[PDB]
Amino acid sequence: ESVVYCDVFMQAALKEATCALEEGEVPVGCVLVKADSSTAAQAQAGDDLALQKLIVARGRNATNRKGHGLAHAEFVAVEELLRQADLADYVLYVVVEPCIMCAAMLLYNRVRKVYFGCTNPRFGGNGTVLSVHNSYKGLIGYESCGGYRAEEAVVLLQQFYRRENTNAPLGKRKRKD
Amino acid sequence: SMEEVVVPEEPPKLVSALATYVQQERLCTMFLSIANKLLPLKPHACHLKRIRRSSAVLELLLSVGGPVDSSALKELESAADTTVAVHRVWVPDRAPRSSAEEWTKWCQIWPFATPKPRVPTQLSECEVGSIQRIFRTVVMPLAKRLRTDETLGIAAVLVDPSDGYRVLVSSGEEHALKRGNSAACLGYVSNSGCRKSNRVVLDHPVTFVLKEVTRYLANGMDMFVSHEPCVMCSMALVHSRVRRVFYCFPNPVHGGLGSTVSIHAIQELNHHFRVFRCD
RNA sequence: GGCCGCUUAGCACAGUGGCAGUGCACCACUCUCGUAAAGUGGGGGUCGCGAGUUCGAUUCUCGCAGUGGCCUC
Ligand SMILES: [Zn+2]
Ligand SMILES: [Zn+2]
Repeated sequence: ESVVYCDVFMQAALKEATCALEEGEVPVGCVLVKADSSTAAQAQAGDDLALQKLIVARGRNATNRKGHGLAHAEFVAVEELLRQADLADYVLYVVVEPCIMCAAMLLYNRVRKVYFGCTNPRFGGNGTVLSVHNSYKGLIGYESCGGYRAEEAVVLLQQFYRRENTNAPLGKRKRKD
Repeated sequence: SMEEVVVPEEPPKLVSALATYVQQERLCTMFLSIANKLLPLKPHACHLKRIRRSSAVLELLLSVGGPVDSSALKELESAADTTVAVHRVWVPDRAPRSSAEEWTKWCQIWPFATPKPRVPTQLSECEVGSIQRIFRTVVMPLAKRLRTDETLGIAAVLVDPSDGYRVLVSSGEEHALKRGNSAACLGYVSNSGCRKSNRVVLDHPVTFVLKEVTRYLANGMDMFVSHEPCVMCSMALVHSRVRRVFYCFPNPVHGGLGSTVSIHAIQELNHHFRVFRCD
């Protein structure tokens, strides 16, 4: 066996950003699927109920309501995975490339592989700056592929600032037309 | 003893260039426009100033990073109505942006078009004493009581400078990292990949603190932090803004302020912040 | 009283006989982890002030107005 991208998992990941977009949180969604479930046999879209029930943990960018400015999607679902119960060998599929924070946390937990659809230059852990295989020990590392469904991953994120903020200082907020 | 942490850089070198001598001012005033029209400065060669006076007398530089153009020099001679002699000079190939002392260090040969770099404030005399008091009061005593052999020994504190450097929140015993676990120990202690991880660690003693002040994001506070934050706590300090970071004993195995990569200096990131060592 | 320095846009500070500048900013604009950030461009000035010198003075020359350091009372 091995791990390959499965379409329905990324569909769930991207449809897990629209719900957070309606809430008004930044549209970044992560889906932790079972380690031995990303196998080619599950590549097809068949058995949608079974495929979306094999999903182990899902998270969104819960920073707006929480108040913790340091809690992206990756840091939430792992908590959910911890709450439902380990060395996080489960594969993680996210819509935007993990930030340096998430790329460090996943390194510390020995993640088997972390796929992402879009690359965010301002805060990118596997893009501009590379924590994919940076740590040198003595054998601690993970991998990450280029991008899948990037167009949706950027449309949802652009639809965020087109609508304005709410909590903001009257002087510091932007009254864009 | 505060040692400011700055991105290392190499001293500039010199590449050949061609100059000349100018006697009268009006000819040079016309020559400025003539050279601007004929030989505009290259983008890599725009970091210099054409105006120059000889040490002994005015001598003017003409061509940067290479020989003069034949037609351009002939037109310059025609404008001067006299022959133009060329003496070789040298011009810098590396542009400094952080040190005023380094900026002046090569000013003897030639000035820089980019002005004196904005010198960061060199703290103050009393704030050093405040830092010493906080070290002898809070962070260092925790690193004393936090570690028996079992807990790691890292403590971080969110100090507020406006109120006389008072501790807003301090990480305690129930926040630190176990030695046996290897998930938390990759960043701070060496060879943590040898042992398996019993648990999953999501928060280090620098992220527990930053999530207890929400009661914007810690913008404008300060963080005394004993051992130097890892790469995760670097984004803790960069998404949740922080004015200054004071690490005492650096982490060679992995660290976002020291060994691995100086996160605070990364250009694409929004919030650039300063880091001071304090041993 | 004396002596030394200093005055430049809303602000903070360069700079020099011939173009009047640079950081913060009243503001505007562009984007992929709120766009409450960061990059980017525009406008903003009696260079105490007067007299003199110079084809030409913020600069040079003198005086005067102001502040600051030391000294004298
Ligand atoms: Zn992240
Ligand atoms: Zn850390």
